[PDB]
Amino acid sequence: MKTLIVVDMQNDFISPLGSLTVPKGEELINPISDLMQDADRDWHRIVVTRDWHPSRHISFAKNHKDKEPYSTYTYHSPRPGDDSTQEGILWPVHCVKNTWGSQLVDQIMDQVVTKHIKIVDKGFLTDREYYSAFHDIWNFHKTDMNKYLEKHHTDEVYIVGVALEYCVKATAISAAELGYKTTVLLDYTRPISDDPEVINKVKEELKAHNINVVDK
Ligand SMILES: [Zn+2]
Repeated sequence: MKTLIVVDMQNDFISPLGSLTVPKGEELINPISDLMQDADRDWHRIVVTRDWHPSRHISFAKNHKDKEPYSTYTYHSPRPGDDSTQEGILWPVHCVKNTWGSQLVDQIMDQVVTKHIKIVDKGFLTDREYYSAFHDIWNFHKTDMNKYLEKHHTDEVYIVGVALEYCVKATAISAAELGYKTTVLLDYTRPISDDPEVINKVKEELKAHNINVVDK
């Protein structure tokens, strides 16, 4: 069956007042809301995701001495005895659990609450970044997503939301890797970077993993 995953439509990413506003982010709210309600699409399930950080999260520059927001940082595997590392970005503080910032934008919060839509929180563990809604950047800790998708007989997955080049792409990749037939409806996403070339880079990576990208 088809499932629709709506990635991080949250205040801190969508509101101008948010701490990590995606450019033209507000343009997504109504179209995504329509998408969520559209009979023709035959969504068997819809899942929405939230970045859900503790305030002391490792991914915020505020939590590293002598490092400012948007700097490059080297994460170290939290697995004891694992010494591999990954390059990261330290961000402004965003999506702290139970703060305006981390709420789904109202138009979507209202849809979730009135239609009882599954929420998946990612980014919860203090000690690691997660871009994908499926699992952390190490693929150590998994979320709920896959078991939920399976319970509801998902064979294909449609992904929308923000940010295109971080959580949208990472979520799409996980899904393809787990064997779902995966789609990104590009018209319903936006990048954090408002460099036009970014949409091509992601577009090409997506296709390399047999994720298929369409506009609408
Ligand atoms: Zn985050």
